[PDB]
Amino acid sequence: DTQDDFLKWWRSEEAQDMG
Amino acid sequence: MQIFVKTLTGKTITLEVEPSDTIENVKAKIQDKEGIPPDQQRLIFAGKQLEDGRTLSDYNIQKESTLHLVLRLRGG
Repeated sequence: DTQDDFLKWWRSEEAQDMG
Repeated sequence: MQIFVKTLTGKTITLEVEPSDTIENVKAKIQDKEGIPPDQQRLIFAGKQLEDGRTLSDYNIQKESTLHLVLRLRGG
């Protein structure tokens, strides 16, 4: 049940602006 | 075979795609249905990176399957 676990990291990882 | 492509933001759309049809054919329809280039959005399923040259049955993609999508920010 870690399908969204690793995906959650990609969410913010893609949403970059200032860092 | 009508699956549901869910994006990171939370967008699950019903998109029909044959099992034999490669990912390109899917991103293809998804591209003409949403407007996202095949090389602009990355899809994932079962912890596997859906390559442009890969089938669905390989990732055990059934009907109404939740396919993870990754819209690549920054366009042109």
